[PDB]
Amino acid sequence: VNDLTRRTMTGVMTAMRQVKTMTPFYIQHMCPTELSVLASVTVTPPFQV
Amino acid sequence: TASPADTNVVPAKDAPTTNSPPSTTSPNQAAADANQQQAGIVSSQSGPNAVGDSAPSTSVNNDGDIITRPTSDSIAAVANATKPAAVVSDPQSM
Repeated sequence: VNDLTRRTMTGVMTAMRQVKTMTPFYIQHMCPTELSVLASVTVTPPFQV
Repeated sequence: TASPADTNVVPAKDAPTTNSPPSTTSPNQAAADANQQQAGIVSSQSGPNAVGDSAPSTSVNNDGDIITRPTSDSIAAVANATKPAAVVSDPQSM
């Protein structure tokens, strides 16, 4: 990894870190609501440990 | 929208042993492999998880024996092997 590659990798990684995404918000605040609702309509109830 | 096929999913009849191939060598391992391959998993992606597992098979009796035909037939076979003639013909019979 010469210097040019080193910066390139760094730029790519920080690009991945910086891009906005709603996925974490959906998981923490929205997904549990959907799971709770769906858990009551299937014939087979959820089996968990 | 409200597709029943996605809501009424339950195990099919004869589920625990349906995929078992007919063999006598290692029925439980063979059945386990058949289930794994049937489910769409490929060995190269399951990795070490595929080596030791075993699953129930039709070739295995409830008592834990290797069977090649339904157990009733086995009962029938031994029963038929012993059927003395009901009426015999001998000179001294009164």
